[PDB]
Amino acid sequence: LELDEQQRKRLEAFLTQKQKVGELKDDDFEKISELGAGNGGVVFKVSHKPSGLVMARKLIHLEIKPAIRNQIIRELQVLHECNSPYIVGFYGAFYSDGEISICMEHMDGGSLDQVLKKAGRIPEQILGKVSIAVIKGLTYLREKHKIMHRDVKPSNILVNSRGEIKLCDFGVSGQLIDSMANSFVGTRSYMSPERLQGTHYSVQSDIWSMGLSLVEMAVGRYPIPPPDAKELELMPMAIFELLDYIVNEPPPKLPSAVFSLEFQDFVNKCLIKNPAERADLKQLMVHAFIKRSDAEEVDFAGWLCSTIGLN
Amino acid sequence: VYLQEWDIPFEQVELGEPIGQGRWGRVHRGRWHGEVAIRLLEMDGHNQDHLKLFKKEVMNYRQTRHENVVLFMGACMNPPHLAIITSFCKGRTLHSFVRDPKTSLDINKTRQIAQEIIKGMGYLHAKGIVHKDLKSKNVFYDNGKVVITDFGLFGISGVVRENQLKLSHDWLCYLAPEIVREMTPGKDEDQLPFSKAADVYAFGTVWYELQARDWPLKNQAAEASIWQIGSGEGMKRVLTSVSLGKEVSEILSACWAFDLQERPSFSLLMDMLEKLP
Ligand SMILES: Nc1ncnc2c1ncn2[C@@H]1O[C@H](COP(=O)(O)OP(=O)(O)NP(=O)(O)O)[C@@H](O)[C@H]1O
Ligand SMILES: Nc1ncnc2c1ncn2[C@@H]1O[C@H](COP(=O)(O)OP(=O)(O)NP(=O)(O)O)[C@@H](O)[C@H]1O
Ligand SMILES: [Mg+2]
Ligand SMILES: [Mg+2]
Repeated sequence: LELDEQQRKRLEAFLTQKQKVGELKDDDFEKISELGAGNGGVVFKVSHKPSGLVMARKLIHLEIKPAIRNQIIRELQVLHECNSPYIVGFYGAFYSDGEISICMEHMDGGSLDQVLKKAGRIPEQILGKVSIAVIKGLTYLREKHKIMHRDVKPSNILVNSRGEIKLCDFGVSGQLIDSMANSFVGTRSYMSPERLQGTHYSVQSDIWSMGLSLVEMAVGRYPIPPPDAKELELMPMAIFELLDYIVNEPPPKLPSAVFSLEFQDFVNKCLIKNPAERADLKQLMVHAFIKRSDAEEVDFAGWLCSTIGLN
Repeated sequence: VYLQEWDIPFEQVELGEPIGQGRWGRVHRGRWHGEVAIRLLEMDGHNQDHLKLFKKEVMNYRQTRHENVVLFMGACMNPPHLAIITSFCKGRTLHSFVRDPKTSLDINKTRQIAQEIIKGMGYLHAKGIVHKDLKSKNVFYDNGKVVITDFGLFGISGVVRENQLKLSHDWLCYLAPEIVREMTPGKDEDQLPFSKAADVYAFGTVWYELQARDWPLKNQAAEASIWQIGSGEGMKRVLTSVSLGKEVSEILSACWAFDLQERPSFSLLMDMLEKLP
């Protein structure tokens, strides 16, 4: 799995720090400030009292029949087996007050959506590295536990000042998906055209989501409908016409003047409507853009902390 | 409404155990001596236009009485607190009834239950009341008898959030394409285009449930359902995928018709259900 030693020693450090904090319950924790809210939940920076560590706690509020509530908690505990340098450090899952809480790593810089609004645009040099991180996370996930992510978007890519990139909120539990997560629709859509028409989808849908996300971060704007010609130089629609656009119109593409062929082609291959012809992860891993950025020399942590103002 | 303005003689009615929450207040069981269902609402709006429409619809419901429509009994409003009192329905929801192993539906029973529902909706339409929420969970079946509940209720504007949406799947299956196209965060349910035609589309979905004892679309991300419903594609593919009988399927294709104007009236639907096996 090409597991670096640097990586295995901060993986070891947090699995053994994992049993040092032990077990879990509500009043062990204490608030700090508002990290945010979405898809039926709020997550807050927390301090655990037995162990001075600061964590991030995800509370979502679900009054339903308790049988499926416990099926959810037991399906969610598999997060304990999921451990890679590219998937958020998971610590524990518990039921309390009919409010499921997930305790995870705190990520200093938040989500690439958050990163993006202050940063305005994300350079190409760096989007190379985040792309490698995402394909690694998705392959790790597909090979090791045989799952797919089902919810890839910039607000689910998390960054820290130590310079790592990892994915949060992947679809680990089927019950929680069918009973809560499915019912939400936001103001934007990252869903593939084959998921929207309800066929069987695969990790291909995730390739599509990642491609749309890379466009959004590269140009600073949610990419569909495509920016108008004058709006492009500077750099009101309901949800159904968005979905109908996604299914019945050409996909976004990066502007041809600004980014290399390798990047334009990477995203063009992620955004092919037919999932059979869309690149899979094996193919994306050996793509020109990837071979370039993997062998490049970027100091990520520096860009991040001078982007947002950390240390 | 101080409840003494209604034709049901009432000295006192007592709250009993609750039996479910929802977007429109909390529903308790109660004793008027007869059992009743009591729905508790609270009015955020506090603007007297909302209470004016509430008064309008509640005295409109007074004028109804029909053996397939739940009996509307009373409503009182001590704003912001309001209460709607209807007759309590013994028996099981048609929803949980078709989904029972032990239950035995057949080419006759389905048509009979459907004709009951059609008579009820036809009454409601004659008096110019649109249900706006016909679905399998709002029809009750006790031995022979079939009763429609929870009608007219979507027209009111009490406390129900964020600027996203949360849409149950069971509900969206009953929604016609006109409606789901207009859904978008920050849009309230009251602004949606419910109608008589949308009601017959929802009847189409309840008939499909009578045939197949399940949803026509398997649980999935709500954005997917919105596209498939509002494109008309999803309903064409369901009519393709596993079929029922030709005369049976004709009623489904009529009720689910993409263009709302080509949908049949409930009076006509009675006839269509008559000329069957
Ligand atoms: N471990 C974490 N560390 C720091 N910020 C986090 C963490 N997890 C989530 N967040 C932030 O929480 C906010 C919303 O999270 P979330 O509940 O995932 O909503 P969402 O991403 O917009 N939709 P969804 O992920 O599908 O539930 C975002 O601003 C994230 O940056
Ligand atoms: N007349 C009635 N007799 C018996 N049960 C009733 C009656 N009216 C409502 N109920 C019950 O009240 C409960 C909640 O109804 P309701 O608040 O309308 O929620 P819902 O239909 O499940 N979805 P929603 O309409 O959004 O709230 C359900 O268990 C119904 O069966
Ligand atoms: Mg997230
Ligand atoms: Mg109801």
